[PDB]
Amino acid sequence: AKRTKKVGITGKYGVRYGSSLRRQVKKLEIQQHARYDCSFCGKKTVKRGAAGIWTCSCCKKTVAGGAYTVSTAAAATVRSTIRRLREMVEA
Amino acid sequence: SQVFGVARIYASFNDTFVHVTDLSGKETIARVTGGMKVKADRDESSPYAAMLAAQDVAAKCKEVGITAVHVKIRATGGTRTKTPGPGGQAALRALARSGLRIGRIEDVTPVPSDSTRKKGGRRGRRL
Amino acid sequence: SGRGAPLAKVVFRDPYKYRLREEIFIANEGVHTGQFIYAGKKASLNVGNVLPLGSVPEGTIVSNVEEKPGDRGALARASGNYVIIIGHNPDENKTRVRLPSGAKKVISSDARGVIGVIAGGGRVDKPLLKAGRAFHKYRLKRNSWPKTRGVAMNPVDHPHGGGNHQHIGKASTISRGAVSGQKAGLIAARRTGLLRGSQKTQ
Amino acid sequence: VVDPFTRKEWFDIKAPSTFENRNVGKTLVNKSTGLKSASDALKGRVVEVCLADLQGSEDHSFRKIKLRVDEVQGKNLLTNFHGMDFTTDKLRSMVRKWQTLIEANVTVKTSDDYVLRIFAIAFTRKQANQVKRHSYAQSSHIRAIRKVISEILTKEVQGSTLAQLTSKLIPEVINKEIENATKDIFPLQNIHVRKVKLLKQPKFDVGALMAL
Amino acid sequence: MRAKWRKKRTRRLKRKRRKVRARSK
Amino acid sequence: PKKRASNGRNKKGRGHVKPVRCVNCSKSIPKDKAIKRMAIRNIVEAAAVRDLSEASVYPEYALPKTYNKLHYCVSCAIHARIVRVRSREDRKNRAPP
Amino acid sequence: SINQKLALVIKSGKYTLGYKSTVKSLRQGKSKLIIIAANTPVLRKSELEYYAMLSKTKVYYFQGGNNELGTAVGKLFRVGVVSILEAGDSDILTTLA
RNA sequence: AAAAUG
RNA sequence: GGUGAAAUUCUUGGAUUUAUUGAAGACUAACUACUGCGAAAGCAUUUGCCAAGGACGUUUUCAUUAAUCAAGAACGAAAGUUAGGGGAUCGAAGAUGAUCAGAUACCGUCGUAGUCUUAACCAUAAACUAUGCCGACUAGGGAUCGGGUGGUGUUUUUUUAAUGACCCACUCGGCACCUUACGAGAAAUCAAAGUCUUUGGGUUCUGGGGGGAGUAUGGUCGCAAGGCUGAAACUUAAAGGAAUUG
Ligand SMILES: [K+]
Ligand SMILES: [K+]
Ligand SMILES: [K+]
Ligand SMILES: [K+]
Ligand SMILES: [Mg+2]
Ligand SMILES: [Mg+2]
Ligand SMILES: [Mg+2]
Ligand SMILES: [Mg+2]
Ligand SMILES: [Mg+2]
Ligand SMILES: [Mg+2]
Ligand SMILES: [Mg+2]
Ligand SMILES: [Mg+2]
Ligand SMILES: [Mg+2]
Ligand SMILES: [Mg+2]
Ligand SMILES: [Mg+2]
Ligand SMILES: [Mg+2]
Ligand SMILES: [Mg+2]
Ligand SMILES: [Mg+2]
Ligand SMILES: [Mg+2]
Ligand SMILES: [Mg+2]
Ligand SMILES: [Mg+2]
Ligand SMILES: [Mg+2]
Ligand SMILES: [Mg+2]
Ligand SMILES: [Mg+2]
Ligand SMILES: [Zn+2]
Ligand SMILES: [Zn+2]
Repeated sequence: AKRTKKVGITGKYGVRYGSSLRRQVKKLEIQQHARYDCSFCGKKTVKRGAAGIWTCSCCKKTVAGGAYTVSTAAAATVRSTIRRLREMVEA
Repeated sequence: SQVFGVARIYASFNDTFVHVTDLSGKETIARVTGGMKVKADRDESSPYAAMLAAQDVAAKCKEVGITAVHVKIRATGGTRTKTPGPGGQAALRALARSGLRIGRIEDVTPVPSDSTRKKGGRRGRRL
Repeated sequence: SGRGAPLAKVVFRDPYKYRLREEIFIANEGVHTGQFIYAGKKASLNVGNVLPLGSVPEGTIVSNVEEKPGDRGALARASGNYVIIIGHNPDENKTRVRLPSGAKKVISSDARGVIGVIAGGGRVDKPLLKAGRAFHKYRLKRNSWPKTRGVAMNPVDHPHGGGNHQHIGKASTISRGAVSGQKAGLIAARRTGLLRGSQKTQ
Repeated sequence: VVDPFTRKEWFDIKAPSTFENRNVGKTLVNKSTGLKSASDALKGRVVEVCLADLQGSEDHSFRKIKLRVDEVQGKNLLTNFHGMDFTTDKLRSMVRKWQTLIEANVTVKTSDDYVLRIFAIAFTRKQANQVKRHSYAQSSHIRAIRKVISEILTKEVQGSTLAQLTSKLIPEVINKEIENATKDIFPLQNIHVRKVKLLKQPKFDVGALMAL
Repeated sequence: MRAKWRKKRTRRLKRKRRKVRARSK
Repeated sequence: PKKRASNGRNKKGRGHVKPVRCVNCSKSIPKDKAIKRMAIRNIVEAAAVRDLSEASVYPEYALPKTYNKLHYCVSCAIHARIVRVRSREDRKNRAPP
Repeated sequence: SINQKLALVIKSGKYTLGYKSTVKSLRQGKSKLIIIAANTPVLRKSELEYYAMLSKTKVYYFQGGNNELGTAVGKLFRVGVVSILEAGDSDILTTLA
């Protein structure tokens, strides 16, 4: 049975700290506790260690990332523009 | 055989600038305006004020050594009117007959590629 | 501990002695273990590589940027932060860069930086939600928490102390020429109140 | 109580080594002083003069030419090509309703070092026997024409220096080459290289400048 | 009055009614 | 009732048309609805063509023209008489004068 | 495309899935072509390339990862490398390069 | 430019 | 500078104006149309990539798989909300100058939120063609967009031809238009709003005099603003539509 209507992971906090803060925390807690796809072994086995560290349980490869996501949108944009600048410089 | 400047008539509404410069435009010669020639605060853009300003500008240009002018006439442009004010043609005629020779008349009104949303609100000036 | 950004232990070979030298870089986002990091003038424009500022094109995103060449990294070191290469002046060789604070700085073109953005971004988007979490955050940084308000003190303890109501009493904007013991509040404030409009004037 | 024209001197603008006419006119500047050099006040001035005046022919009444002063050589300002632009009246006259306007622009480097942006324009036209009153292109014709013009401009630059590019622009041969390469797509009446914009200059090369 | 401003006045009055009903319990 | 058979605009098969600003008062009006007039006026008519020709350094100069597409809102066009109120039958006439 | 040929081979021909069976087929010389996923570890890819060089076996580099290669060969599990033993009635062995 | 009420 | 006229404002610390540059964000002029695409809202610089779509052509394929749809879903202008970024312009609020009898309005000068973007909410517009969708048939005509077919066709070169553009004829699909309406309608007008007292092709939704009132209450959705659903008491002989003459 669905145990909570909307709080989900933030049901641990009970009625404290305010609903808006609880939702803000819930989004990032789900993000940080989700399993992610490994770009090296292709499995959905990447989990966070401390903030910014994302380790695959399989293949034991760990990558630097966001505090609560494996890849921030800013880092993805940075990677894309670095690829663009590198390709332009080489050609 | 002539010494060429640039006329640079900025004929807005509410004013007319007759601003003769060198060929580069960095050095200016006898910038005169309609508000310099009238003292009524509403005839600053008038053809008579523009004619007086152009006559003074051409007199000082002939005293400096400028004999001919390439003409560049503009409206306010940007997003405001795009139509030359009532004084531009009068200033150009006064420059034409003040002894100055005329060359390469062009309209240099700044025209956007649909930039810089126009002032006034979506319902415009309601008079 | 005490750092939002994770660190990367990058092992290099000593060019002058047979041994390994471990270096502690600030991990850039995308850097992984087993990755080859290239550091030098001829290193390629790849994330995690250490390049001189002059060798990267306009718009490049770098991190751990040297203020002076050889200082081994001063700018854009906190998690999620980066420096933007916004121009070069090859004569009197210098690089114009945008710092995380929005300042524009001219740096020597020989100063090095790490390609990419510092890992651990988005950290401050999560509410701490708890005095306990703030406690554990500052337990590994310094004894700066919790903070008693100076207005809650006695006059002996703070310029804001005292009064039959808790109130500042005089303007909290304090001159830059004030002395120690006076610089409490908004030191050398150019303005006060809620920021409305656009910052970074010309 | 100054009359700043007593402290001013006149210089002659010698634009080309190639246009038709060395003399374009005069410009005045303050006399060189202790802490203010007239040669420094000059050497950055741009003069926009008509290609009709540069060539002696009124068939170049449009296509204003920008000339940037590079050196002051004994009361003579030697300039060089700085850009070309059509006149506003010519552009507005060319742009008409009931036809397709095709614009292309490329950023190309000349053979030696000059970075320029070339803006070419063209307009669709009716055939001699056409009954239809608008003669619009199908935007695939537009894409193909734009690609052809881009290739033409990028290969006409990158094979010549700035001087030879100016000498190619003056007779408008690029317009004819665009017409020849696009006539099998759409008739394309009013082909023009409407603008050349200088983006980045090489190292000075006073020797290269000294061709006039 | 104008229909739009009548609707706006009704919305303001509805907000007032909601506020007083909330203050009561 | 419906005054104009199609509408007081020209929009069928579109739904939305981007607006333009009136040259006179800057009111927002959809481009298909705005009254558009082209001005091809000579750079110098000014009762002055001969004066400028005499002052000109070039023989047969052929002074240029200013081209301006004016967009008027309905109220401004009617007030400035670019367009006039027509009879019920005359409204159904799209031929220019 | 490569996917239709691969599906035809799976449907009609003979194949082995996985690194160990691929290497065994290479060393017995009954592999006609090996398809290596884009995300295969570089050391394993190099070893497969060396085996295929020794056995004169063609190597095709699948643009997708192991998930994509498994999907292409029609399996619900990741496949890092495929080995074609017999093409069946499929032109994969000749419609390459 | 200003012009409300019956 | 601005206006009808002014003043607020800036200005010999050089304003406005001129030239050369740089930065920023927004926008995408002219071309631009009784033109195109999209379910609608909407969509207008180039190029690349990604999937998608209508129409046409088809002596391909399946064979009734379809039409419309309570409940249920997806999208849904602008404004507004939340949190970052950005914040050039314009600009609810606000401040000011004027006008005025008053003018916290129109007009002038600034200017916050907003305008832009990302991640989410909101779910409303005169969201309009105030015209549900599918199907059939009933006038005359010329244009135009996309595809196709044909020609003793015109022009372009590549060497035979050919596509490309154009012309002529036809055709399918589309945005529309003009004339007349046998027909319809209260009329305005309508090729559908026709094929309706000679009333039945299929189907969904909505209305039942004007107010009270989209109000109260309850429910539900929403962070909120609000959205959806939604009375009754009471009151009233008119309100309303189109057209005619003044
Ligand atoms: K004035
Ligand atoms: K405190
Ligand atoms: K105190
Ligand atoms: K703003
Ligand atoms: Mg009016
Ligand atoms: Mg009034
Ligand atoms: Mg605190
Ligand atoms: Mg105390
Ligand atoms: Mg004290
Ligand atoms: Mg004090
Ligand atoms: Mg006390
Ligand atoms: Mg009416
Ligand atoms: Mg609409
Ligand atoms: Mg009465
Ligand atoms: Mg004034
Ligand atoms: Mg079109
Ligand atoms: Mg455009
Ligand atoms: Mg429903
Ligand atoms: Mg919106
Ligand atoms: Mg303003
Ligand atoms: Mg509604
Ligand atoms: Mg409706
Ligand atoms: Mg009723
Ligand atoms: Mg009526
Ligand atoms: Zn892994
Ligand atoms: Zn208007």
